[PDB]
Amino acid sequence: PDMKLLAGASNWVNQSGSVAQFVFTPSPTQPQTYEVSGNYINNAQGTGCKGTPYPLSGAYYSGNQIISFSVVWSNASANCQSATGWTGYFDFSGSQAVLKTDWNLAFYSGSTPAIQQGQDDFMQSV
Amino acid sequence: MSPDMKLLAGASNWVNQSGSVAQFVFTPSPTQPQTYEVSGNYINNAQGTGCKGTPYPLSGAYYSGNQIISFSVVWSNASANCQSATGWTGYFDFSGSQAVLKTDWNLAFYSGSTPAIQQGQDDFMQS
Ligand SMILES: O=C(O)CCCC[C@@H]1SC[C@@H]2NC(=O)N[C@@H]21
Ligand SMILES: O=C(O)CCCC[C@@H]1SC[C@@H]2NC(=O)N[C@@H]21
Repeated sequence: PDMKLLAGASNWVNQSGSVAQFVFTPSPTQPQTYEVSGNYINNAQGTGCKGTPYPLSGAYYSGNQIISFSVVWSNASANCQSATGWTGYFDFSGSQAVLKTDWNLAFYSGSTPAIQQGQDDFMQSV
Repeated sequence: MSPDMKLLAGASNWVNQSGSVAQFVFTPSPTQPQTYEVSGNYINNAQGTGCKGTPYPLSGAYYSGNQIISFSVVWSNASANCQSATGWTGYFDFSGSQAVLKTDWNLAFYSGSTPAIQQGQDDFMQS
């Protein structure tokens, strides 16, 4: 039901300590739909490309507060030659807003490609 | 022209095992090296799903160093609205005889008041 989300640059911390900041811009073509921009700071132990902002991009559907966004792990600080996409939904029914996602992370190990699966639960950082 | 270059050269059509079609457009990222913003349209043909047979915008990001991509569709247009969204992530495999885009996907949706996220996999080949 959520215009504070749509109007701001809100912040979301996951169970690994990473932080997602989202910005929404109305789609020129799709109703109730928004272009997602912002940045992602990865703090997940055992991963690369930690501690610096990476741009994120995706799409958000305001009808039932569902989102899908992606980061390519390439910036001025570090390049992990990989990308992640998250897809899930927001739940504002509790005293703390939560984002529940599943993610895939495509990467290479030498010449071998792979896609790792996982789940990120974020809570809003008011 | 190498297969990773044909991809960027203009618009390409990629077709998955369900008969769905992804049309990718690339333009250079404003801030990230070796990265492209992904735009285009997705026409769905998957059995047992909604929103079939019309174009939906797609958006995402592409890493050109090893041809890895992640893109999403919100299933809202002038024809149908499925109140859902899908994100695909994967890689372009140019090693075999024909190119395959290999992906995992997640589809977020509601069944009444219960939210869920469905997993699957799509392999896309050139048209
Ligand atoms: O190691 C890499 O290839 C780049 C960084 C990966 C970070 C992953 S993305 C999914 C999961 N959620 C996080 O916040 N961090 C990890
Ligand atoms: O039924 C819906 O909620 C909207 C259409 C979903 C189509 C899914 S997205 C993943 C998979 N790949 C396809 O090409 N079609 C299905």
